[PDB]
Amino acid sequence: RPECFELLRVLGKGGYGKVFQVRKVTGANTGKIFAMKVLKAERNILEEVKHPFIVDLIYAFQTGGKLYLILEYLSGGELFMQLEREGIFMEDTACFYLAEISMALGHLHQKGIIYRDLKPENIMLNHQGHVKLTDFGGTIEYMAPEILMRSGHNRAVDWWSLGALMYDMLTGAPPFTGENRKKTIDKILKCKLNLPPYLTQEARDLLKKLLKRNAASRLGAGPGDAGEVQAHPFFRHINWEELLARKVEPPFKP
Repeated sequence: RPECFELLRVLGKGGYGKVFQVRKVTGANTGKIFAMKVLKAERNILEEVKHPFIVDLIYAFQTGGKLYLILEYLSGGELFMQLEREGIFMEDTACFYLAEISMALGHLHQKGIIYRDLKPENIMLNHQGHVKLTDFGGTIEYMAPEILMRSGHNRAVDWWSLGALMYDMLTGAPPFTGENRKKTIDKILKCKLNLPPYLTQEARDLLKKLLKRNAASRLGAGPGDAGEVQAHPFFRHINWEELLARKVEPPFKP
């Protein structure tokens, strides 16, 4: 119960409730560090998923209206401070972090869980420097059209979002924006895909195939899901067995 854990620091008033980084005192593991989400289902989901790129659930419970989740603490911080730091990622640097995520969305989906968001914010790194999907249910420049004007929904969305990430990985910012919640929205729904020149063919090919306005023909929408995507030759240097075994070295070690 909540009092087993001293509170070390607040992590985010983010979302419904709050999230504390905490340390444990009683019981088995003692003084290990943790993250404790406190909610006055996000749970349901974290409970089944057991996947090396999806944040682990350790304990759950409730009290006086308060439900407490206790997840592994993620020392890597947000992927997209690293972005903040190195401006834009090299095509490889990005193709790494992208594949991982990809096998994560892949799982999620066969378990009928679609992520909707996949901002560059709610993508956490761990001690090792790998990728861990985190916040389930803000900032729209990363979600599909077919949502913004409620349509809509299905695996598609997720993959659109995936472009935005990558695009925003290899280019300092998302594919659509501009100084306005309005015009930004508008600009998405009129999705005139402006590509850089300096992207290799493949990178561009993927994007044009991820960011397609019609979901149905968005690469990855097929019944083959993360199969199609992972298949595309942008990830041709990727050893998918090696990767899901965290035996591949991440280009940044926090």
